[PDB]
Amino acid sequence: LISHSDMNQQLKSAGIGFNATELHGFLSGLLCGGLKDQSWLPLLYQFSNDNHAYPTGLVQPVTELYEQISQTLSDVEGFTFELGLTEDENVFTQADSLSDWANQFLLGIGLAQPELAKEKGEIGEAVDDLQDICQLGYDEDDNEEELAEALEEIIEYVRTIAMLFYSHFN
Amino acid sequence: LISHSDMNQQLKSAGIGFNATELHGFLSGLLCGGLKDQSWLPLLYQFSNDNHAYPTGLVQPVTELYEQISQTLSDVEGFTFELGLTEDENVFTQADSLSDWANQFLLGIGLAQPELAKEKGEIGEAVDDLQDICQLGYDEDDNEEELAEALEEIIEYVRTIAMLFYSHFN
Repeated sequence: LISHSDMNQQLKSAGIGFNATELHGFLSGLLCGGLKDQSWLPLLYQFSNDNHAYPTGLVQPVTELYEQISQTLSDVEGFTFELGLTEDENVFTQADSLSDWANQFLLGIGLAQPELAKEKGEIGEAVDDLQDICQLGYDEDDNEEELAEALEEIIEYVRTIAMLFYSHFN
Repeated sequence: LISHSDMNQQLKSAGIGFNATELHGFLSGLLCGGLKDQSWLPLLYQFSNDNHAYPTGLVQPVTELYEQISQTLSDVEGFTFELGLTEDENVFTQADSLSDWANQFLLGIGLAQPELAKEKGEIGEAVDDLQDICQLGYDEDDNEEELAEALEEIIEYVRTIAMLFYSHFN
């Protein structure tokens, strides 16, 4: 699998509407909502490229990423799924990235589960929590672990939500 | 059920080693680790009162709390379990309280599951995350939602962990 920076650059040079973090969230969202056929391709094209298919050479690593996401979620022995956020050290930039990831995960899972709004219990609470997370606002020049420590826990929670969803919907 | 402030005061006047938040965590920890008999009483007495039983009048509300915790975790329709933290508005004080809660939850669940250290996958990750949460350090005079927003998500994650544990161990 190509690196995050590598994917970011191939997507940008092809003029795709998603950066690598957004691609990771959208595809994880479709898989956690239980999508199992090849309809992820036309959905990806509709929502990230104005209905145009990706060029050859980009299609392959993107598809390898899809499969890697799918396999880790089918549980390569409990909890191997990773979010695929920015590698930027600025904690405020990691915050932004998690939010960025969350918007596309919510879009994907909602396309896969058109009646998600009806879910209650823990599934409904997680849906509400991800929606709050994509607008999680911070600031100041902190650059500290204060926000870092907190963020890492929120990240573990989002990984857990991704596992709970995949199980409920697969 | 008596209020949090009420329980805090009855525990303090009886010289008990736990405040109300700590009591809530310890009992939730024993129940999430699957304890099902009346051994929670001598364990509570050993770890919160130097092996002395609680006085009459305190024993009753404490036992009502135990039952309330047990019933909400058996899932009074998905996700009704609450942590029972401090009602103090200072976000830094809520942070401290969550940590306070987490130490006793970890003590309880570990007494109920003496081999918890061997768990891997998501259960092992949650155990590691709660252990990081009880030492979650913050500071400054922020008093903001910055930390508030983040804390609420961490709180939802701990509620979720409590549900995942109860299910794995009940």
